[PDB]
Amino acid sequence: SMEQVAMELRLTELTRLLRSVLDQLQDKDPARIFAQPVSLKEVPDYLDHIKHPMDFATMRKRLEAQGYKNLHEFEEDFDLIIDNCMKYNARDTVFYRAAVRLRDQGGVVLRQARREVDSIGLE
Repeated sequence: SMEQVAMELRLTELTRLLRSVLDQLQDKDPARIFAQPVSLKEVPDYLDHIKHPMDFATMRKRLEAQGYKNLHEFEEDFDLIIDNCMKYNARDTVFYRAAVRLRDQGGVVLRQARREVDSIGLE
């Protein structure tokens, strides 16, 4: 149907916007601490602690499959990256501190992304 195609175009548009958001957010992790999934070879007990691991590479895979239907779903995954880190790692670690900085700097980006999604009507 034509309606299905229109919905698919909107999703493709959302995916383009979220790709730009993702690139901007990952720039706020210059150390690449959140770039890849936590290695279960190097941290074998990780899943005893963290029930829903997340990282930028995993988000990018979902994004390119157009697996984020709205901004909220995307934000949920970004918040997992930060919240998982701030539970597993203590306050006096480079990991926790990187998550705090990513959260703070990323909030700015996400604030305007919400306005753009609403404005242009992408969800």
